[PDB]
Amino acid sequence: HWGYGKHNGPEHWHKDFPIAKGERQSPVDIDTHTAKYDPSLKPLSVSYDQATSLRILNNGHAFNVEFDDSQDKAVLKGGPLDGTYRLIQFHFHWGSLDGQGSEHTVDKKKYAAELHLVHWNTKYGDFGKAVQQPDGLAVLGIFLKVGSAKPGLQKVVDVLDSIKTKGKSADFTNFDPRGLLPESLDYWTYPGSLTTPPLLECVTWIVLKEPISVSSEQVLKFRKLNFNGEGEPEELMVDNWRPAQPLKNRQIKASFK
Ligand SMILES: NS(=O)(=O)c1ccc(-c2ccccc2)cc1
Ligand SMILES: [Zn+2]
Repeated sequence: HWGYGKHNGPEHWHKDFPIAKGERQSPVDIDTHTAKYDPSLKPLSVSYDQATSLRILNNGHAFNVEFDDSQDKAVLKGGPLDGTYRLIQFHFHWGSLDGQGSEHTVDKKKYAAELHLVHWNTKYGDFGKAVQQPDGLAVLGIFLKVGSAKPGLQKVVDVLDSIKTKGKSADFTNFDPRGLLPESLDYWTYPGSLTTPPLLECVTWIVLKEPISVSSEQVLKFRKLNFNGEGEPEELMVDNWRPAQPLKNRQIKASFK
């Protein structure tokens, strides 16, 4: 089964998932001098005031904070998007060292981690149908650098002890994802894919220019998670990121000068 190790990592995924070598794979390097300002791009609309978090799950490749997406409660709209996308979950990718961990890079710079807020297009009815569509998902990507602590992240950090191993979950209600956003919503956008198998080419990527800061202690606690299940040999959940993929016939657009 796929993973991030030497024998099952990103370089192997194409054997089970041939779309890994496709025409709109993610992540990519964001070349800031080649991205073009697009004045027709609208401001992002992040409406999270009514978000309803439910659960946090260690799925063996990251941890997901899951939301109630059975109504329009937490939605992303505007920017490059047509229509309404519902928040279903967020998760992170991170490194074994502060110098790596993000999936997207900015002028080849790697950040310590990257947050993905995953939304699906409500015109397709459910997430499973949405991932089968070229405009099925909108993922909001936010970089993390190590410095000052992010207060709104601490409730996530503090529950990780209870979901140490693959397949463990914990109640996680009343978490407000607005505490994870930077001040500015300036962004780059391009058409891409899920960054884990099945690597479906169904995502409008919206990557914020401004990173959030998290403390060394906060990201340290990410690195105490396990890829393995309970009672299996311990393998730390670190470096669960896919490296940058070829941009091919795509243009990255910027919302800002
Ligand atoms: N890292 S990501 O691009 O935001 C991503 C989100 C959901 C999924 C996923 C996992 C299982 C089934 C369908 C989609 C994969 C990747
Ligand atoms: Zn992700």
